[PDB]
Amino acid sequence: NTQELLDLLVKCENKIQTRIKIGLNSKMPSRFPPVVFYTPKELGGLGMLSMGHVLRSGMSHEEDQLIPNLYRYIQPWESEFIDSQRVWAEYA
Amino acid sequence: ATVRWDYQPDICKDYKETGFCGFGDSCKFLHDRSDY
Amino acid sequence: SNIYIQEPPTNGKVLLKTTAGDIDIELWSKEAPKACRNFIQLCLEAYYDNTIFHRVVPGFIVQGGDPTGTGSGGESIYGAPFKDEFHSRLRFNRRGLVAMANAGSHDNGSQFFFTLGRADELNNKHTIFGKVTGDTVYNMLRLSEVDIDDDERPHNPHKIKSCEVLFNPFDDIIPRE
Amino acid sequence: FRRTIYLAIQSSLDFEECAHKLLKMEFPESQTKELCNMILDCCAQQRTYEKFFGLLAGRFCMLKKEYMESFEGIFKEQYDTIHRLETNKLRNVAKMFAHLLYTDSWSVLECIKLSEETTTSSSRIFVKIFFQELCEYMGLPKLNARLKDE
Amino acid sequence: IRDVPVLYHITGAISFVNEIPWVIEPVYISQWGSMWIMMRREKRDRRHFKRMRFP
Amino acid sequence: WEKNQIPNRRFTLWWSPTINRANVYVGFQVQLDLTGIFMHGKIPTLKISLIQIFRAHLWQKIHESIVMDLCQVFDQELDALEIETVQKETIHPRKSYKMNSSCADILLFASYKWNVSRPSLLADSKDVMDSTTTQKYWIDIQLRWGDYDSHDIERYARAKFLDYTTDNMSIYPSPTGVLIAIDLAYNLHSAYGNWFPGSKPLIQQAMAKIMKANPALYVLRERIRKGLQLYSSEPTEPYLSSQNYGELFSNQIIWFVDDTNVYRVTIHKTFEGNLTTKPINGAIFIFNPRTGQLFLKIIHTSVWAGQKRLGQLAKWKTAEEVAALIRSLPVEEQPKQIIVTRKGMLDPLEVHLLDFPNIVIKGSELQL
Amino acid sequence: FGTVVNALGKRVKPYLPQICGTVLWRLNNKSAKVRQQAADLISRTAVVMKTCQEEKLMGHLGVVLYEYLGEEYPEVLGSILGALKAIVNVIGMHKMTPPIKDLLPRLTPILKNRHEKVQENCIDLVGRIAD
Amino acid sequence: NMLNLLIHRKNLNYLHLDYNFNLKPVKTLTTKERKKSRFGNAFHLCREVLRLTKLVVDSHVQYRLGNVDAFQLADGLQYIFAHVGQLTGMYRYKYKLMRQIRMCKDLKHLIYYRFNTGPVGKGPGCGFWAAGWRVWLFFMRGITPLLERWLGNLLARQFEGRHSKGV
Amino acid sequence: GGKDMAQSIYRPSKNLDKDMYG
Ligand SMILES: O=P(O)(O)O[C@H]1[C@H](OP(=O)(O)O)[C@@H](OP(=O)(O)O)[C@H](OP(=O)(O)O)[C@@H](OP(=O)(O)O)[C@H]1OP(=O)(O)O
Ligand SMILES: [Zn+2]
Repeated sequence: NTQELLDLLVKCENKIQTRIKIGLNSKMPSRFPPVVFYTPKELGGLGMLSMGHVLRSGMSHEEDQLIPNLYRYIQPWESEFIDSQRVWAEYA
Repeated sequence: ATVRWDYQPDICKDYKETGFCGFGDSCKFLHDRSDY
Repeated sequence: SNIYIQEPPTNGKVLLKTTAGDIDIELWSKEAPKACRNFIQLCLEAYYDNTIFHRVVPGFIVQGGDPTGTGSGGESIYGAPFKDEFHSRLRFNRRGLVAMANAGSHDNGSQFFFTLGRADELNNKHTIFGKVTGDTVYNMLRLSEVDIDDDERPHNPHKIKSCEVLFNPFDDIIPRE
Repeated sequence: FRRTIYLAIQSSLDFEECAHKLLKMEFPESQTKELCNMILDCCAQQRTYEKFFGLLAGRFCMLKKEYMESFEGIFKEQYDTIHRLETNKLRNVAKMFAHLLYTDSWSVLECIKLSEETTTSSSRIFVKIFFQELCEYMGLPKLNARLKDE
Repeated sequence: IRDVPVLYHITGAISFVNEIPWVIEPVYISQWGSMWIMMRREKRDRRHFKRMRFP
Repeated sequence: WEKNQIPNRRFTLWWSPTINRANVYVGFQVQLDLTGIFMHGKIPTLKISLIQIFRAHLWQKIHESIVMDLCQVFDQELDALEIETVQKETIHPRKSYKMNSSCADILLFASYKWNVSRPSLLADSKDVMDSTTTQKYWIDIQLRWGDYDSHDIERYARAKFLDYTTDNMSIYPSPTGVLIAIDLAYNLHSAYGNWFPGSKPLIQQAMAKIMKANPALYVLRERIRKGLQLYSSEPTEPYLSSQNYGELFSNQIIWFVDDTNVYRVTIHKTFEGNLTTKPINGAIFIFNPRTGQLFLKIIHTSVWAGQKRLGQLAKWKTAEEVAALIRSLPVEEQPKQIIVTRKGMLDPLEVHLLDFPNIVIKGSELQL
Repeated sequence: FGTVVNALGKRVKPYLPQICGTVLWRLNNKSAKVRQQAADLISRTAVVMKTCQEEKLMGHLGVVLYEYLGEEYPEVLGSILGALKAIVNVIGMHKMTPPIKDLLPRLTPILKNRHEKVQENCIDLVGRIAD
Repeated sequence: NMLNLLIHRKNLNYLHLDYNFNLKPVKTLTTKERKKSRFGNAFHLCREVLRLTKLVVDSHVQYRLGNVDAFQLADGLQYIFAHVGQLTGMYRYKYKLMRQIRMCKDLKHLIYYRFNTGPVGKGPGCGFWAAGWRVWLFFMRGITPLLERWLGNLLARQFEGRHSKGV
Repeated sequence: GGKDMAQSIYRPSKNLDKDMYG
């Protein structure tokens, strides 16, 4: 519910990725498709957790493609509260 | 696209000669030793 | 997908039938009209028939064009040694070149030689009037395979049996009788 | 089609965005059964109840008259698997239909029966939850109404 | 072939082209309109339009 | 993985095919010093780690050892191939990483004469040796470092061949020859050029062996492993042997064809007691290893009505249906090779695939 | 294993490629456990890999082992140097596939290495070659 | 000739300038050589502008030699001007140039779209340079005085000496 | 599950086989 956050996250992801770009010498997008940043380093990527490809267009995608968001995989506080109460009562 | 030889090596001269780099693991150069 | 090879396009073509096989020569008659005119007419005059190759330097040149076979002979169609002709676009970078032998400047006779390899020291010295076509190239090289006797002379020198002019760029050449 | 649905849904925050992403793609309509079958399975199979996957099934109904039908069907399709599904996912379902039925996407119920004759102890729990959720919204009085006219 | 006027230092060091390309506007436009047509037709018609290699 | 120093520097190698590309917006293509690698733009860390990979002239060592290996291979086959002699040219020292021109690595001198066919791919099959004849024959070995954009070896091979043959700068003793390109980066190998009887199988086998064998390549591969600090989890490796299936999935689309169940019959007894045979619905089995794609052709009994004996018809119809299936297939999916369970199928397929001459037909020493 | 092979003598020769194939593939695996062990296996199998005159195998072990000298785990590296040692005692000086000009200065910096086995085998090998 | 004279004037015998104006080094350089051999932007800018003109002129020369064709030549010229950033490297030394590059890319879109309208396809052959050619001339109009001032100083330092005072 | 699934991906034997076989 905070748009200002979403903006801040987007620009900040773009700043750290832009910095890693600086790290080698290029800013050239064709030389850093998201597969390098978002590959879990098990396969040799950087394993970057990315919340900023969400929608105005937040960030670029090479193809149509997609990226998953952290927020979708975390259970909301409200639900975990109700769940807590029910789980404890049932436990007793 | 025309091709230009890169002939400059990146070998660290301190480590190539002596075998010890003062910069340690942080060295910007090759650390490959003693080739001709 | 670009690999460039720069050379001006040739004009004229002459076939040499030798004991070493056929040799196709593409001539530059834009760059060397004088020596190519001389060569074409001397071929049409049967002047090169049964003329040996009297000088072979391994990996350098193989030399021929002397009717006497001694190497000091031969004459042009002009009644005198004619002028040398040079170009920055014609160089010796390779074997497969057909050039004019001389003892000096403006000395050009009827003698000519094939390049067995690179000669960078003959640059701006001998005129390059032609090149041997790739398909026939090996045959040229077989001219250079001999047991060589004293003074760079093969024991069994290869010969030019006949001559055919396949394409004549010159309109006005009249062979002498 | 089944894979594209998942990726579009896992990608999108909100429940609104997935429908937009999904409708936008303009995938073939008849499949508008199985797709929705996809959503009901995809989250319910997913580990714990989440508000998002239940909303999506419903909106997808209001946009086209068929989508509603597609759902009510899929609720029927449960009878066969009322026993069969394992005793977690009933915890996702009972509520999960609770939230379509509190918000009006009731009488479709009637098909469901109480008998020792045939009810799956599965099904027993399924319906059990379904009420212990829907109640918690309507608050057992509005539920008094909805039943009394049901 | 276009011939141009040239000033070259008596030494051979440098050649300058001493000229401004003035054109009659409606003529110029017409001529490149003509070229538009021609180039388009040529592209349509050649089976394979081989292009030069650089340098 | 390895469970202000290298780890950064390592991260570059792992993506180096992507980081460095033959297609970029703007760049000045540079050749690394003694190697054949082309950097686009200046990446210091990439440069460094690559220079680790190739050191003490490892590139030259690779080219050399490959050439030598071939030299020995032909030194064994002198008689079967009617070769008078085999000479390795003592190699111009810089020829390995010189990309503008190439000398000849090996010269095969024939005992009598060789009928030579038109230039085709190493993976090609159908050729006509009636094209020409010659004696001298040359072999050239090309090493390139691939990338993401062009890893394709074959187009590269035929390209360099056409160029070096049609250029006046490159020196070859005979127009008849072949060019072998091996991409180190992707460990790929292909060839394009002229052929003579017996040469194609020998070269295929020799390359397939070397790619598994040559110590130099193993030094390269190991250095890559160390620079990447990759280490395998499982000992003994999966069941690799020399078996052709590991290299068989590869890039090349390749199929397995099984006709055994195409012709099936059921027997029942009449009132005379004579056992009578009624054929039943058959099917053609076609499978793709890499995609798991199963083409199952259901052959109805309507095919079996009136024609003579059923077995040979099962065979020839089988080859037919395979041919038409490949016909309806897009070119990008077409098989580079077709392997057969029952060697009896080799004859009809070879006929019915004439419309697609580059498809290899191989029988299985491996029952499946 | 060593006793088995040295006892079999050259009856073992047909079995080498299987051996050393296993030796390299294991020579990777997962590091700290088995590297040292496969290395030592080489060390004790040196003479057998020599007298039967398989030279390619000596090329293999020579440069392959040469490459691991940058290994950061000491308990491995020690076994590596040991293997090199045993390889030196079979094939001679001037025939070393990693010519000593390469090898020795590559050894020189390692002497800082603290942990024991490295220092042991290292100093030993510097001793064999220096002598 | 100018650029070689500069190179020799400073005794940089380990550099090599080829004919399409690529400045290369003969051998791997020593530290000291690397210091001394750097050229600044003035020299490199000049070099790259010359490279551009050599591309152009060469194109005409091949037309005159009868190696090419009028239509092919026209297409080549359009190519050259649209692709300066990938044939030259001018930008390296002046990044502002990107402003011309973008113009050329846009005009190539524009013209190519209209030109390839009907039967005509995506193929290589469109000549219609006039636009791209303009753009480089505007560039040159401005950059000229800059290079005069910068090369002027370069020459003056070379001949007069780097000023001692650093006053 | 390469390193997760087991200490060894492969062990052979028919011991269990010829025991449970009967
Ligand atoms: O169709 P073509 O005549 O071959 O034109 C292509 C192509 O244009 P289209 O793809 O729009 O047909 C490229 O487009 P992309 O591949 O990049 O989508 C374009 O690339 P730009 O978008 O960078 O212009 C490329 O130029 P380049 O190969 O440098 O990328 C250009 O051909 P030219 O190279 O002939 O301009
Ligand atoms: Zn250093």
